[PDB]
Amino acid sequence: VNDLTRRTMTGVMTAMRQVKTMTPFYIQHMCPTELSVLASVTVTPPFQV
Amino acid sequence: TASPADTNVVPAKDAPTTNSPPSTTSPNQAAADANQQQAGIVSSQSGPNAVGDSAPSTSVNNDGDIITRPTSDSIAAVANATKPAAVVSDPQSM
Repeated sequence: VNDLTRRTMTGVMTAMRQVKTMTPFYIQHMCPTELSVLASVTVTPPFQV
Repeated sequence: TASPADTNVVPAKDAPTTNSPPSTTSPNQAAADANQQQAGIVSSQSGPNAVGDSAPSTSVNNDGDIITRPTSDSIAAVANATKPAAVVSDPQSM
């Protein structure tokens, strides 16, 4: 990894870190609501440990 | 929208042993492999998880024996092997 590659990798990684995404918000605040609702309509109830 | 096929999913009849191939060598391992391959998993992606597992098979009796035909037939076979003639013909019979 010469210097040019080193910066390139760094730029790519920080690009991945910086891009906005709603996925974490959906998981923490929205997904549990959907799971709770769906858990009551299937014939087979959820089996968990 | 409200597709029943996605809501009424339950195990099919004869589920625990349906995929078992007919063999006598290692029925439980063979059945386990058949289930794994049937489910769409490929060995190269399951990795070490595929080596030791075993699953129930039709070739295995409830008592834990290797069977090649339904157990009733086995009962029938031994029963038929012993059927003395009901009426015999001998000179001294009164």
